[PDB]
Amino acid sequence: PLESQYQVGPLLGSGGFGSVYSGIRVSDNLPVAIKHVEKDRISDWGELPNGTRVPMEVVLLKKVSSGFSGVIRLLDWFERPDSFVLILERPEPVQDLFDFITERGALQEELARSFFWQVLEAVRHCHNCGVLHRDIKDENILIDLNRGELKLIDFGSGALLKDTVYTDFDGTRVYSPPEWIRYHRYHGRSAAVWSLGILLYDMVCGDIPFEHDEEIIGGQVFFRQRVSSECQHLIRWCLALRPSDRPTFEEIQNHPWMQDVLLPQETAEIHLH
Repeated sequence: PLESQYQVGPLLGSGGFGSVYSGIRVSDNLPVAIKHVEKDRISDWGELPNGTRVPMEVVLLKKVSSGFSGVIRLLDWFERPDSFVLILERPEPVQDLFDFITERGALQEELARSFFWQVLEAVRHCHNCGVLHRDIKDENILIDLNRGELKLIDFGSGALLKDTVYTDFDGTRVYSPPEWIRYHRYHGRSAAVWSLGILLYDMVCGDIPFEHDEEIIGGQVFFRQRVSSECQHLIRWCLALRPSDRPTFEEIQNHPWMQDVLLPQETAEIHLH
């Protein structure tokens, strides 16, 4: 059955992704999130090896849900006549990073460093599994407030990773790179890195660096908050206008600002508990 297995609780929210509810698995009381997507709202379709037309997000979530990681895992999914329903892990207690930054303002560099490292690890894991997320942003990251662990959500704008050009983008504009705004073309990794620079800026300044198309393609970064020279240098590198001037994940993680990261548990103790 569909909803004998899961006890549905309140609506967590809704939007372009569909509608997400809090829930419990009856057989063991595991916290779950239950996401409902209308078939008419799905542009990206895939198929499972067994031959079933599933949304691309299910295909992508299956590729990244083996083993432990900083991605929210797909536990199960159901097809209904007009919709699909995804059963996903749910940290408890949990707050999304957008909501967290709105509440606390700019994050201390120590906390931004831990958070940003964990996002890098999660994106690297996705990339190793053949998956490009394509909508990396604060609203798509959940913080397990007790464990200090960050978790990626929402692969509904994602794609299989390839080495050829993407001419489609359906993620968040203000996190979209200047080469997409100008040419409607990007490559996966270098665009991921740009969105990562938007995130890091967001973390340490408390808001995104660019509002309009024109500021994105001018790509000049003004700091409104006191930020360290090393942190400003990493941001500016991630947000280089030419894709080929951007760092690899390795170069980011080997950056001087990224040295001596707190563990998730220490992060929760110092900063979240």
